[PDB]
Amino acid sequence: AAVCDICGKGPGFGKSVSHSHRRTSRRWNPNIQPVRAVTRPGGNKQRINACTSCIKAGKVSRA
Amino acid sequence: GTTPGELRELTDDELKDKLRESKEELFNLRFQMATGQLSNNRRLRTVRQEIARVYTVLRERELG
Amino acid sequence: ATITDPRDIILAPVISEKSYGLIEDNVYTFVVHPDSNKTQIKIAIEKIFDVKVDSVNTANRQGKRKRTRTGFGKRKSTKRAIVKLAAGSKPIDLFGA
RNA sequence: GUCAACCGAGCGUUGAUCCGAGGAUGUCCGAAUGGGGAAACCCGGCACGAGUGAUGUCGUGUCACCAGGCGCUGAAUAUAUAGGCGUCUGGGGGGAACGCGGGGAAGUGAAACAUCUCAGUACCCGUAGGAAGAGAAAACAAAAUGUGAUUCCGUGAGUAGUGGCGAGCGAAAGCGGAGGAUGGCUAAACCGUAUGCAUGUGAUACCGGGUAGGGGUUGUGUGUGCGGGGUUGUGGGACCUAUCUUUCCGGCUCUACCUGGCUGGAGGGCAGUGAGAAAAUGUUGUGGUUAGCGGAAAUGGCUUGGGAUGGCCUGCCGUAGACGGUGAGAGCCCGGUACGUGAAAACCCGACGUCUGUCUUGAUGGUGUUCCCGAGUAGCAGCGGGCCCGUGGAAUCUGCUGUGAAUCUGCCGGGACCACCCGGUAAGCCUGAAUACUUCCCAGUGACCGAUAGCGGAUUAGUACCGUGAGGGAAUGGUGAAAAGUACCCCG
RNA sequence: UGCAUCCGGUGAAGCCGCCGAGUGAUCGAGUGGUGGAGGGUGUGGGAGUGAGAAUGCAGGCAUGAGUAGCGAUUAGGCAAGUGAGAACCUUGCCCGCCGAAAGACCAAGGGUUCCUGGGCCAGGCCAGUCCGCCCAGGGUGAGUCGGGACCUAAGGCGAGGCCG
RNA sequence: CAUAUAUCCUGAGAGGUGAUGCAUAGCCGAGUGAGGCGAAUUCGGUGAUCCUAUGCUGCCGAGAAAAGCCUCUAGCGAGGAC
Repeated sequence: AAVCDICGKGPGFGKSVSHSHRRTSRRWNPNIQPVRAVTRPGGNKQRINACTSCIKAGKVSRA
Repeated sequence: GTTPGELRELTDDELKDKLRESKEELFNLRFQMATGQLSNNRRLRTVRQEIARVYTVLRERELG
Repeated sequence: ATITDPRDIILAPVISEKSYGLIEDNVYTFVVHPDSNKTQIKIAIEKIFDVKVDSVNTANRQGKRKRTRTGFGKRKSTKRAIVKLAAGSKPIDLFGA
């Protein structure tokens, strides 16, 4: 739920900064949604994980 | 024993026959040391090298 | 090419007080290749001496560990096959007593 | 072969032992891969052989998983997909350092400590290479008519700055050098063609003119693939349209005929294992590496001595007086050195050709407009990273979540921002030399150690030994010139 | 260690003495003995350059000291032998101890300790002719026993796979 | 149709066989010890924590799996079974 099967997005790593400026490690996870990909318009759906960026760009077809 | 030059003209059958011939001698030699009645130690060395010579000649003809 | 020969299996006889006693009852004991099996020697010995073999018994011997100055050396392990000839009983003269 | 000899046996001028190069054999474990397993030991299938009166038995092959091609097959289910088969090519593991991209502490300093430092260090992960990374301006610069890809050294500079402005941290511009390739190729707009999905007023439409024939270069669309076309910042390029124009032939530009283009086949250049395409093939080079060989001159005299290489005195070589050895300090005794010579074969560098590709069906310079110039990208916003810069007025670079443009009077940079000016032309990709390293191999060097030193290891060395395991981990060199290592007798 | 000089198998360094010397660290190219192969001096250069102590490290050796101990709750004795050597070895005859063991057979564990011949500087808490010690040779025989080739439990590994 | 000590299965043990063999108390010379011969072997008493017994009888705390053996067809079959 952090690596897209199409674009290979990865979770960015960073430091959460508090009011007292205490740096604590954390990650920025991609918005990766479960999608039923229809590779061929015939209509056999396969289950994959695709980032919300790839859905918007139309890289996966839900037919 | 036998120089490779003369071994490189026997047909395949003669080499194989010579090969089982020598293994008779090697087996006989091995029993004589265990009994203890054989004096010429180096006879073992010549026989073992003789077998290797025949194998090499046979192996060359399979590819060379 | 590789040519097999039953004389590969049988290395040499073993000479000892026990072994000579067994010969009197027509039982010969050899030192064989460590990876042979009772059926293989029985076939091999029949082919070599052209005699009828009744049964074969084999045992594994662990080499003695002899102390030396440089270190603790260990001799070679071996397998012994104690083969009993059948009633036809052609004495093996090549054994050389 | 050796510690390391003693016995028994043999080889060698018909060339042994030795040294170099290429082959053959290479049990079993190990990524271990037929199945299994407590690594080096148990059990097999299939085919071909060998062997018994036949089962038993023995050899030679072959049988793991995954990925990618390729051919057959296509479940529930109809198209078809998953999946199943058969077959070809690949992976998997190891390695001392150096590279690149990720993850990332604490002791410690701050005379406490959380921001900060230690430090993007130690360690971990994924990955190559002989080097890697970076690289051909959406760059610096500051009005100079300047530089002109990257990388790596020296300066700039412990400065400008940054910092509980505490401890500390710390650039760049410019200038001087190393290397030379300021190198290359694409995508778009247009054409031609092959298609796949549609459709067709299925006709007056598809080709430049004219003559005519025709009803499909489908009439029209579109997407994909492939050949031309183009690679640019004084914007460039497509279309359009004027001037000159360095081989022959053929078929196409719906068709045949006179005019403009497309493509094939023969002269001529131009390049090639390269970044600019790739696989080979010969010939050659006293070119190189992997064994070696030659190589001058004192048995000199006298004295000390067990021994001369010591002392004294005579010669001699020297392109050789480097270094070792030989009974004590040796250029002339030995191995060698100076200086020459040596390759059957294998490998490596070149070079000349077969061979491969490209230009010639082509170029040169001119005029005024429409189309193109890399999209979920740039920009903006929220939360972070990192830059001298700790969020600050915070530019440039970058990650995640939203929002989300233009195609040249366009877009981005010139430290918030705005206007003017200047530079450049992002969202495509390759690129040697300068540079870092040494597991290993060859030749050397030391105002380095000389046995409690130097490697932990001059000797059984990661051995003995300790621990269940990760792991910890020692001590021991010297007779003499030669073994001539005390025959024989006496006490025991 | 640069450079310049002198000594040395007719005997250097090192070590042990005698006789002396300097205001100190120290000196002796003054000399005897041991020794067997390198040393001294002048002037420069560079130091892993001076230990009495860190409950400092490694090796050797003292004091305690010929002292404590010699590892149960059973117990030995005599005759003979071998032997250079005998309380401890062998043989015989007595005595005693265990006898749900201190007897007999295994699994795990060990790995040649088992038997024969030989040895008595090392070890045995003494000596030892003996030995679980040292050396050489020998020994382990399965269709039916405990296992594999037959089967599963807990559990481990795990084609594809899901998750990360 | 059956309640039979009917029938069948299981099964300690007694009995025969294995056994004219083996072995033993002892007897001989012989001596490291080799060798030879070798008698009687009935009745009871006691008696198990072992066998019948994975049984039987009670109880609640409700007491491994698979191969194996048997059977059934599906399926192979002109040879096959004893």
